[PDB]
Amino acid sequence: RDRRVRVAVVFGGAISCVSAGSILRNLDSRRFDVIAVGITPAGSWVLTDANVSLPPGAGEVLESVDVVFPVLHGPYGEDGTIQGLLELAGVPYVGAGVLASAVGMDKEFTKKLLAADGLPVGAYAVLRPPRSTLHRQECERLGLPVFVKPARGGSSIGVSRVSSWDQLPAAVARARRHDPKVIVEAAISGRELECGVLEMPDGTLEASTLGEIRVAGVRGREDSFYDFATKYLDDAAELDVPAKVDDQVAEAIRQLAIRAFAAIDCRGLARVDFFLTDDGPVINEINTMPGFTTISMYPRMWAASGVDYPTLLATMIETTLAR
Amino acid sequence: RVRVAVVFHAISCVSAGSILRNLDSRRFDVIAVGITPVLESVDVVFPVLHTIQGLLELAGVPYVGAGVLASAVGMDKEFTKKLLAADGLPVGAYAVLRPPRSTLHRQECERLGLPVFVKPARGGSSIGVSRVSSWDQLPAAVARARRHDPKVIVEAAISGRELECGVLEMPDGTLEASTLGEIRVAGVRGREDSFYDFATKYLDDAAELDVPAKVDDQVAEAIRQLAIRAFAAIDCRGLARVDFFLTDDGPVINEINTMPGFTTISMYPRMWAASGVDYPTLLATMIETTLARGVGLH
Repeated sequence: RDRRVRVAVVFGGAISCVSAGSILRNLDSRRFDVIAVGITPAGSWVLTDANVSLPPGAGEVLESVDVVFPVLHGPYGEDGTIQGLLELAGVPYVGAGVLASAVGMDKEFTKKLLAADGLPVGAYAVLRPPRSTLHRQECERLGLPVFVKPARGGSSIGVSRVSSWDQLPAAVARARRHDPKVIVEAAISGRELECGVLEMPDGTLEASTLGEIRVAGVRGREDSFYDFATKYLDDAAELDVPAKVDDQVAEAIRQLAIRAFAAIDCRGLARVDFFLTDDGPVINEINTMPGFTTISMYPRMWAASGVDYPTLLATMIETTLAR
Repeated sequence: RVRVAVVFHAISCVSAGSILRNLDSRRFDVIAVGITPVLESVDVVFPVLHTIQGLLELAGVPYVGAGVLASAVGMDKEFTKKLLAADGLPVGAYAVLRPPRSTLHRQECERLGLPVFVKPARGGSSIGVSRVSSWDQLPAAVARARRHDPKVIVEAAISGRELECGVLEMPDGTLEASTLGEIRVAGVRGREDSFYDFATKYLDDAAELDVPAKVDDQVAEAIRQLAIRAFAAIDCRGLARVDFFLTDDGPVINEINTMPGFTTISMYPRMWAASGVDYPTLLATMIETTLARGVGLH
């Protein structure tokens, strides 16, 4: 119709193509006028069968649409790069935004903001150069083992399981190869539960039914060493959606997810990664770039909550246009 | 000679002016820029305006100042109070309203008390701000603020003597706090309040300044220490002006400004001059420090 919202699904020339495919097939063509844009390795915007200084082809594409639906993923994982371009071009797009993503990308800032709002996070310390060592009081507070990680990074690169304090220095140097700022986290374990948060056009935040992942077979309990996304790629992962959990606890966790979203001033969407510990729920991650394949955890959780993919996608578009 | 570029609402033009005349020419090659009068050809940039940061970050060029996240935090009243309270620093009570919510919960009212100041969470503290002395006035105040920012902060009024402190990042990474500077508008001794932001009050003709502030030594020392911690609490770089109110219950932090005025008569340069650091030395130091750090993750 001559009234349909015009949408560009923009993705990188694998998961990104499959995600783009999933989005393309589930956008209601009665409602949206949709085109498909692949970004070449070199960074040119090339149109593909949908079934200031901007990149080659990007100018012409952007003027022809009202909203961009970007696939924030690349060969190395989550990739929010394009968000900055779109912010600069003044084009509305589905995404958490530059600022929330920068926050979400930094474990220190994320944990700081979460805790500031009274949300449960695992105990940890932060080491900046030259600091490669911890105070005795910090050691007692953290216990062992600790997981040493670059504050900013992905896919669990530069991450070490430290099992005696003597191992810390080497672990810090390893993490420091990737980020000068290094986080020493108390190990967290229990059941790993996900919750997807969705922002409605009026700002109302809705939380999905919980999804559970298990990748530790014999051990019976998950821990926070690997990130959820990495675990999700394990051939041995088992997912329960919905997760089999007390209704009261599920409700409490969903409320926490909502609060986590607000805590970092997120926009649009996020996946919140919880561990159900002996001492209760702990937030291990809030991820601002959830997956968009039809078998990704975010869409599955929402489907289990009664919200089909076409409705989910339409809502995200409606929310970003309202904003 | 280190090549330097100064980029620059209306106070940005003036600031940029002082900087040009004061950068030791024998030490630096300088290029002023709103536009001439790309590249590169420059080894450091001195931003005096405005995202501008993220752009320079994306350019891999070293620049003076807090930059991306820290800049965002200092501009966001909610983020500021969050992160400050995180490190155990004293801030005023507040509540935040995000759409679709406009009405405070009873527990928020309980904690806030009256009067409160309603403000857009972002931007200056001049536009869309209201003083609310009774709850029935709150809805209209929120509607006013929300015209300027969807996120609205409701703040307990803070009152007392207003004191500023400039933090400076040295090349070796140590942080130094300037002597205190006091400001007074309004008729009284205390009776300064957190309604308007420092910057606005600093432009008022009525404004009286004491630099150094006449304050007890133990109190001044503690405030300067709180200022260092505030700077670190938001992961700031290079410099900041921290705005305090000395209340009946002790100092309270109201603002961390990551882009203070840079005229020779601005508060930040004034505080440092009163601390034994003249304007030329201050600027050279800032350039020194930013060369020594980046670019890259920090």
